[PDB]
Amino acid sequence: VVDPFTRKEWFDIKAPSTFENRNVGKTLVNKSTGLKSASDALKGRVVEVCLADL
RNA sequence: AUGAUUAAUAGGGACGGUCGGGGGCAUCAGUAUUCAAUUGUCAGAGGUGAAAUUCUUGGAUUUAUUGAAGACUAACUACUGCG
Repeated sequence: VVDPFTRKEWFDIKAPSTFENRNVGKTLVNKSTGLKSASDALKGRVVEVCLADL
């Protein structure tokens, strides 16, 4: 009764300059609300990507 | 002729370069195991020849991040080694 998919943004993942393809992909985060931010729910994530893609 | 038999493909001991998973463990680890904290998601997850006992909005199972305890040291591993 909530449909939680149409309340999220999309953020573009960026790789360091040591690699050449610096666009990895996109991810979803919830909205920022009262004493609940989107950044602190985002600052811990680890992305696994093949080095052949970078 | 002044006086000691060889130097055992017997044994012991010295020496030389090695060899080995041989003999307490100090930690250095380990894509894993029930557990703990946080995160996303929505209905089942186990388990079996079929099932049931069990756990499931207190969100199970799955997913991510970070931890803490826990034979051996998987694969390498063999008609191979050491005692």
